[PDB]
Amino acid sequence: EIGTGFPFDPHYVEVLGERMHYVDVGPRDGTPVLFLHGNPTSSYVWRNIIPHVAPTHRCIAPDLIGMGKSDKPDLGYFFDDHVRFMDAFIEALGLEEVVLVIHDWGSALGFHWAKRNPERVKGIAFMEFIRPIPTWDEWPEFARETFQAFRTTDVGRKLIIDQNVFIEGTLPCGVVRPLTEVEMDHYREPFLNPVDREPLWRFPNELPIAGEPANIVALVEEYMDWLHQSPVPKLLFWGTPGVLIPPAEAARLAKSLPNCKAVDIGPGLNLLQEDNPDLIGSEIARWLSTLEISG
Ligand SMILES: [Cl-]
Repeated sequence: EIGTGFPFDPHYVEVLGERMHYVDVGPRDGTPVLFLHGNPTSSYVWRNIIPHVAPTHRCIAPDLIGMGKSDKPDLGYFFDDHVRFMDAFIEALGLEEVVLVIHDWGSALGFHWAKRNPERVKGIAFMEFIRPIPTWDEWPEFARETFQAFRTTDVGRKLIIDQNVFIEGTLPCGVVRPLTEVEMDHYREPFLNPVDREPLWRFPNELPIAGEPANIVALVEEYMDWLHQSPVPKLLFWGTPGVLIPPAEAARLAKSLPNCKAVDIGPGLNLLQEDNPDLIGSEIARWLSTLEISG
């Protein structure tokens, strides 16, 4: 059975005049493990993975600005904004070296931070991550029409802001197993107020698809280029059929990325953590152990 509870004391830190919430558990010494969620989730997505890692490592899991229990300033919530606030978050906790565990838009943040801070990243575990999507044919068929509608301002905002489709529709459709009502309520909580749903709409409009938006495409291409030339230890989780990362792409990346271990979690779409948390957690913990082995 998969846990529905969120048994983590809230921690808060001031970041650029706002307050961000984060999970902070595990020993106080050693290399911390920073967990970064994406759209439309929160640190909640890591709730059943962290317990595998916390016995040996500090686990830090922030809620992105505008999401989870973090503050909700009147921003456009561009990727730029998230980058700014996450940089400031990392510096506010005085983190030096880290291991990254990243997912979805959290992966874009993680890879972009790593590229710019290569000496401070001691390993990256990732799953269903942001890469350039050259054309719409390389976006999953079943979600193609939806995300094309998301990527408009009248109808997309109607769907995502007014009707909360990303939470009620897209979110559970990103999990093979059914989310329980308790789980749904945790994911719903930060967005009960419609006006707070801005990040949920901007994020799919920031996705690097078919060359647009060009700035994001460029940035993502840059950190993928960096990732392909980096010797940093890498752990890739993938599922079938996946969403951002289909099996063929995972198979390619497992070989093209230096020093990369790949793990098949079985059936999965986007929120792999919700379909097979125990395997992901366990493999991350053991893989973390292997990072201390010289060979
Ligand atoms: Cl998105």
